[PDB]
Amino acid sequence: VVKPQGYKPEFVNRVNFGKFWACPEGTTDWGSEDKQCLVSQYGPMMWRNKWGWSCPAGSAPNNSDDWNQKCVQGYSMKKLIDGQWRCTDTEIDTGKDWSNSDWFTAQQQCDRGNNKVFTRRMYIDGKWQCPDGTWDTGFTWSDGENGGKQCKY
Amino acid sequence: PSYQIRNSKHHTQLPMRSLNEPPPMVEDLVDESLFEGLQGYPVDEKLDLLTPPGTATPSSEWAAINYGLTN
Amino acid sequence: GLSQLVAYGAQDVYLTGNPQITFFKTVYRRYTNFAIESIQQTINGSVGFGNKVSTQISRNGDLITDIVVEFVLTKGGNGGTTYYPAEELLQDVELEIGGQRIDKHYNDWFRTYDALFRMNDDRYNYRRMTDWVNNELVGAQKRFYVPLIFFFNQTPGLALPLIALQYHEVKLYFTLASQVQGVNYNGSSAIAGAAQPTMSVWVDYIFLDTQERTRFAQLPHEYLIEQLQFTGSETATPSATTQASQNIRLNFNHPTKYLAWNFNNPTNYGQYTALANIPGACSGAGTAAATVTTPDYGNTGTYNEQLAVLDSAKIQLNGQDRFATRKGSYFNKVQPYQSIGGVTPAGVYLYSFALKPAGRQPSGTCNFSRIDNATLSLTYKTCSIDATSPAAVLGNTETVTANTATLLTALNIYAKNYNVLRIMSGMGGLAYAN
Amino acid sequence: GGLSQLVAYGAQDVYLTGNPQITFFKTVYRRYTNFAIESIQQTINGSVGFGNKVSTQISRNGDLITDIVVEFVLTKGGNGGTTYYPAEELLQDVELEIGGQRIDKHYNDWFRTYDALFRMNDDRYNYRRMTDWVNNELVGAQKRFYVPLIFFFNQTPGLALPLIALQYHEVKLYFTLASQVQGVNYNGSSAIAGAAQPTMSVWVDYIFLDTQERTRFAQLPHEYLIEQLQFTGSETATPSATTQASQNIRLNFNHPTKYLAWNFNNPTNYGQYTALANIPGACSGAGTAAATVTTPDYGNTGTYNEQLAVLDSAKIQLNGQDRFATRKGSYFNKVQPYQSIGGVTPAGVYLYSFALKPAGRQPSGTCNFSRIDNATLSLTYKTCSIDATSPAAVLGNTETVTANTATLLTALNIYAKNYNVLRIMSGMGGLAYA
Amino acid sequence: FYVPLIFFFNQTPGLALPLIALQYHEVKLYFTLASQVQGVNYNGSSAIAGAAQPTMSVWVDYIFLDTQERTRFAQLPHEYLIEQLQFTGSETATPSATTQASQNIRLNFNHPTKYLAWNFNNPTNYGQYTALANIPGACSGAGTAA
Amino acid sequence: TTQASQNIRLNFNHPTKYLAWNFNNPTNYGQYTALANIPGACSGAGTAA
Amino acid sequence: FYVPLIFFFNQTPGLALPLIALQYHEVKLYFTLASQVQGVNYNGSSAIAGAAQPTMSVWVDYIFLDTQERTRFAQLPHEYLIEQLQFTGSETATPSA
Amino acid sequence: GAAQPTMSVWVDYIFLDTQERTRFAQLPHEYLIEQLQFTGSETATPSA
Amino acid sequence: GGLSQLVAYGAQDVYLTGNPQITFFKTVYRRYTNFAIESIQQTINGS
Amino acid sequence: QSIGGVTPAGVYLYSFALKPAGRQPSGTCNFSRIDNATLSLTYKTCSIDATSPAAVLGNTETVTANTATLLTALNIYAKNYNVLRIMSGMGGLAYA
Amino acid sequence: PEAADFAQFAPKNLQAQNFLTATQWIGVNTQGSSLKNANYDLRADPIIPKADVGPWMM
Amino acid sequence: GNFIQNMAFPTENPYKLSGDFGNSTLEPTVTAALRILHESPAPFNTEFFSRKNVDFIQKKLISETKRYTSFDIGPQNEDELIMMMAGIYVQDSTFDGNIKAGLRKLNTLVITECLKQILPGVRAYALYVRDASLPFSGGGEEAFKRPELATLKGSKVLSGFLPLDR
Repeated sequence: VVKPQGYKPEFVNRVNFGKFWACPEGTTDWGSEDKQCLVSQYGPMMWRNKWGWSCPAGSAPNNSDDWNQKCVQGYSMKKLIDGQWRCTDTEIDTGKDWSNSDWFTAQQQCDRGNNKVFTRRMYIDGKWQCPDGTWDTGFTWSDGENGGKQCKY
Repeated sequence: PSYQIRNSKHHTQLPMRSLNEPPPMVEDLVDESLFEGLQGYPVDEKLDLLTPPGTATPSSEWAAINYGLTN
Repeated sequence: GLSQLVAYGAQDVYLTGNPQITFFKTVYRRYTNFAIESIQQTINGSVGFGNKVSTQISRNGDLITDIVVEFVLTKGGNGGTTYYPAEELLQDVELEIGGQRIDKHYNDWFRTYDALFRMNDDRYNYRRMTDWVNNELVGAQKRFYVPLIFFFNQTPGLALPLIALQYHEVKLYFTLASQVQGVNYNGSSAIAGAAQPTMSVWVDYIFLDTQERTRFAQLPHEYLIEQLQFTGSETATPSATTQASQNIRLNFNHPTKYLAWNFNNPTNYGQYTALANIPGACSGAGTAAATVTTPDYGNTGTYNEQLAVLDSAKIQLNGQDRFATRKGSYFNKVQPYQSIGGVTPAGVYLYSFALKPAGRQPSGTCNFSRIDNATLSLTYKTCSIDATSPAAVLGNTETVTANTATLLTALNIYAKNYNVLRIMSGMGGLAYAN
Repeated sequence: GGLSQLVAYGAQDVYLTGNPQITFFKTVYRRYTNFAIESIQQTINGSVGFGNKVSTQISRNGDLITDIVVEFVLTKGGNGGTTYYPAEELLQDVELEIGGQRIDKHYNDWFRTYDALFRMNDDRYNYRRMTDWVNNELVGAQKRFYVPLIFFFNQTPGLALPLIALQYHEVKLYFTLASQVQGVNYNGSSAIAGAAQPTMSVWVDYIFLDTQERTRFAQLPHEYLIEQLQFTGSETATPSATTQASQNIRLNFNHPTKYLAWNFNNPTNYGQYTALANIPGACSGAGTAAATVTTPDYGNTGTYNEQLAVLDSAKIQLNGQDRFATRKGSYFNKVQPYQSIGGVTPAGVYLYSFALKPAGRQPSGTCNFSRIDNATLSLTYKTCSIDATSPAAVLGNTETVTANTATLLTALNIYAKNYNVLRIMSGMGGLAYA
Repeated sequence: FYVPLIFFFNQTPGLALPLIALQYHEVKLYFTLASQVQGVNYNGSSAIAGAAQPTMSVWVDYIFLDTQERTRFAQLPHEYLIEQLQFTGSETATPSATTQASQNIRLNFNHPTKYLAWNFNNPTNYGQYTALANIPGACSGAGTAA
Repeated sequence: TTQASQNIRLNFNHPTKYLAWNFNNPTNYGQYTALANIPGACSGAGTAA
Repeated sequence: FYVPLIFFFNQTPGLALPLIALQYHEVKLYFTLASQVQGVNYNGSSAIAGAAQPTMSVWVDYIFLDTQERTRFAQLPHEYLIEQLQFTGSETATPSA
Repeated sequence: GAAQPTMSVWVDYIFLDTQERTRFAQLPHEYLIEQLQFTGSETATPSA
Repeated sequence: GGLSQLVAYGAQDVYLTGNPQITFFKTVYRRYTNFAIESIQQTINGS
Repeated sequence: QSIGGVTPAGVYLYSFALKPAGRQPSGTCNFSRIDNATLSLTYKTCSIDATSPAAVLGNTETVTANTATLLTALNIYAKNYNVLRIMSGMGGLAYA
Repeated sequence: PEAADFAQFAPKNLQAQNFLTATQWIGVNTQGSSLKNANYDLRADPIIPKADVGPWMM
Repeated sequence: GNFIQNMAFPTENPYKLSGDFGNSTLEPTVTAALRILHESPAPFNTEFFSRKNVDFIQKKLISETKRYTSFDIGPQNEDELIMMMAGIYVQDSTFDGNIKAGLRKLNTLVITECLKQILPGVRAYALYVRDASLPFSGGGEEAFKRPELATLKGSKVLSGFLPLDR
């Protein structure tokens, strides 16, 4: 008899974007080192945190078993920016604020469609800076073939 | 750009050995600039399709023909 | 359905990356230093019709490739009387290395080979080099060039390293036909005053510079080469009242690339089809003078399958069908479409065991040295069509042919296989006998 | 079934499938630099007309260039059968200049010789369709012709000319239009009253590179291994009724030469490389009462009938030494291209390759005439004793003779195709060797 | 007659469909036979009395692999870069004796197209991409009184 | 003379329950079908008028 | 014409057949076509000369599930409360005037 | 006037209970089987 | 059809199929020794 | 299939067993668990003139002799398995 | 004896499945009687003390 | 290490009437059994189909399966268990007034018959998952095996030439 298999998540490797590394665009900046990028739509509630599983940084819990697929790829959180709990300009606020939703849908708020690794800067501090919740990648609108602006998850 | 972009490889009308017959390289198995009969992916041990450097899998070629390359 | 699947929402965005290669800037490979020279060989024995002659290839260069046998013939009659006569003349050629037969071709093989594997302008140019194709008349004199088609005569990649064979000689033995149509005989009738052929054998030699020449001279070498296997047999001749059938043992060995065959009337070289009173299908065809017992020699070949004799065929291995029975037209038209890409004349058939039988690179073989019972099973068409009445021929059905098709009593079965020619310590021969 | 072949596995399979290296059931692909191609019209400086010299300059609209097609609009000055590749005849020559340096130059006759040797089958037919009238068009008919150029960058993407890297050098083309074109504005020596002047336009196919490739072209030095055509005209040692003339022609060539090519011709009639005769297609009105052997059937000027070719035999000498044994003209006409090209060469056109495959871009053996102080082409002509007006005299003749009209082939054209290096740096380009 | 198919997998071994890898999926071919075939059951618009109905057979050339490769295909995921044909029929902006018709045709295509190809035709006559004329080979009876 | 073909890009957004469409003669409200001389299919259908 | 089938699974999604849960079993339909159809190939007992034979095609509307629903169907046992039709034909007593 | 044959193929199926049905569906099997080998030959013709 | 026979199982069947010992859908051939048989002519003494 | 002998015309067998001719049950149909079993028979058309060999012998699959109308009796038999139990000097069948 | 203990089998939690198939016991009688369950009397039909004694009573 | 793969499998089937028997006050499960038996309420019946006896049987089925196989199983659906109990009950129910002895036998038969289906049930499921999850069976070349030619002709393939000794 041959032993059955579970989710078996598919994870790619982070790439060199010039003086920094980041996860490729169809993927998310999941976990670290062994599992750096998620490819499939769900992944292994990575334990490393702060320590804590949420879920972690860029994915949110779903109502399932098989830890390997308990977080769904492509989300974040309200992430307070300046004085308002807005999603990043390139993110889509679902509307699931928290109070009007159950635990699973309350966490799945920003729908990071087409912006899983990089986003654009925001006119928040009056200076066009990297969103409060992300790392400040050195690229600009003049720089070609790199539409992402200061951002990384 | 930090990429070892090679020269072109077109279908030539003459077979050519790469002058490295004792170590059989894998980059010359898919190079159409030397062979002329047929083209196949290089099989590693236990009949595993080993993709040599420079070439790309069919899914990667589809991603490069639809979405685009990089810099 | 409890297996794992992938949504692939952006699988291709994820799988992209940098360019690997650019189309607009070619790098040419630096090659070795060599030169090519065409050198005449000495032919021993008297050349003439029906004679057996031979030549030893002189050690003038290091490697050899192309070999062309020149013949000079004069037409023994007018245009329409000859058919590839220089091809017919070279009845056969045998390749001996170290005294061991490596290969051997027959005039009929050259005709079959050409009919099956050459094409387009190459085939035409070939015909120019072996026949009279511009309506030449009696007495016209031409030099013909018959290229040989041994493995080393097709590619430099298999150039024979004479330099690596210091103790062994390489020879060609050639049998010249007793009769050549339209040159010294018109059908069975000798042509009075016909001239004997002039013959010359040319070998194109490769001269290597020191580094490569030395490696060949000193190192052992293994060349993957192609050999012809062949034997003739009686055909289960079809007739007006019946569809003959025949179980033919295929006495072949080695990893075979393909089988090829034809039926023929041994009377007339290259006749693989029946004769009929339709244009080009017989001497005088289309006119009152038409005779469906003699071909229009200049137009002996045809693509009109109505004149072919194979209804269907299958090949069995170890007594079992290798593939489902297919019609003769499958072997004649489809196999070549798929495997060659040229056009094959009616009466000539192919069954490949290889993806690309026309090339050098192995692409699947049938090892007959591991097969106990290889049999070709043929079913012939009913010979009920009155060949002297075009309507009878042109308006016929799939399972029938000409009454004159029963004259195609000879069957030639050929096979090409891959063996290895090994050279070492100045000597060589085949890796495998069988 | 197929399984019966797989099971037939043993020792002789090891050299074909043991330790498999590749699988034929899986295609491997390469990520190529993204690009696009756009057709852009260039203008013509100078007045377009017969006998005029005009030119263009290729603008830097794209980064690299390849194919160039010259369009012509011509009318028929007579009926079908009066023209022969007239757009090819019209474009008398094209000179390629980069930075003011002459890089190369093609001639109408070269285009005809090139075609005769290297194009084939439907490539050749489709080509003819773009330069001639091949559907029995009548006087007054008008068509657009497309004459592709055959400079090294016009044959493969691999040699796309780097206009991008030539910041300070323009690429120009000078086109000479023949003063007369047969069946268009002249009929033999007679002018055709009312003949229209040609309309001309030069089209260049530009390659647009992505950012990364574009950058490399701008920053890196480049070199290309390219082809050049060397050409001179010579008088033919005209043969006659009573003799086989012979001639030693100095081959004033340099550089690594891929091959030589030559023909004999009648300067009056474009593309005429053979003698005229009263046999179908061999002369104006051939085969009937109106036949003349002073003028060709222009639409059938070319032929594969060697009996009308002038050359008996030839050899090439290097520094007075034979390079190969003397071979018959038919050897250069039929065998050389069989071996080296795979197409069919018309009578009167000859080839001698120094290369294994001269039809390709990749060098495969060359004769460097820069190291041969005195190369010579030695030609022997046939005896011009055959009365061209008597079909039998021609069709029934011998190897060493030709038509009395072969003495009209007073010109000899010798070409040599060689390899040089085009270097590009600091925004400028030019050849490495004189 | 033998009509080869020209789908991507029908052209090269490199794109052979891995039936062994399709444990749960079938591969089908649907064939539509023409209501009429010229010179077989109809002469132009006229039906041919007594014409035979066609006999049809579909042949597939299968590749048998050895044990290591059969297993590989059966177990591993496979991706093949393939060709597809997109096609639409349009009404021609038919030209006339006094005018050069012109037409803006929307190219309702998607994907990385390798090439476009097109023809104009008389739908009445299969394969007719050109006008008829009384010149040899250009019409029925061309060159003569009929 | 022909079976017209068409490919209409649908500039729709949002989670769509269904699509619906009709062809009509804009002259006559609610006319989604061709006119004919059969009862109800045209003004005066079924008679000479 | 479109003849819908009216088997329990053809009436509601709630009774869809889980082909996914039937790895070792096939699902098949068998259709018997009438020898005669009124006004199509026969008029009462009389055959209609020249009547055309039917063209037939069976269309099945399939449900594609996402990851979690699909997985549960594949691994859990499934029970549906379904309908069946029982049938037998017989001669009637014949009434008369 | 000879009639064409009417043909029908019938297969007798074995319906297993749950325990055995499962084993057949799930487990590997080995069956020693018989096969017929056959070739046709020309008979040397005997005579008077 | 056949399935209804499987379903129609009663107390009476315990002596036929309860706790199956054997099956009819599997045969076991017993491996045997190696041997060969030959027909040989004997010499007849006497007359 | 089930016996290996030859059965005379007019006698019909349907087996529920692999080898009903033997002792080992080898498959049975338990009719005590079948609420309503029915044998459904269709008869031939009895239009053949029994006194005329041409009609008797040259007829079709679905017809028989007019004299077949006299075969008005039907006998249906079945063989089944019960258990004969013996205990304490007495015995009989386990199932009634 | 068949199926050798597979300790490496991961789905050992077969709680979400109902293996009992009560399809063979639908419509049975006391031992093997055939009366289509004989639900004729519209009453309770008390339990009859069937003691497993021999062929005789005592 | 197999914990997750095992944990991943649901323990709660979205079953018709999940929690099917018991969990209702409209009428007892004992009564349902009596009604299909068409028997009067009586100590034999009310003990055999009692919740405590049904529980006893369910616990035994779970425990014994775990003892006999490596598998952990759930309680079985009770329409299936009630129907089986009643079926077995109808075909036996033999006692002389000794309810305890009678019950011992009837429980024995129910537990035994249930295990006859469950033990193979578990096997079937486990083998199912193997096939549902892994391609073909999850096996290798053992399954994808081509016939062996197994004939001797190849033993006679001979070398074409002999090298000189070195």
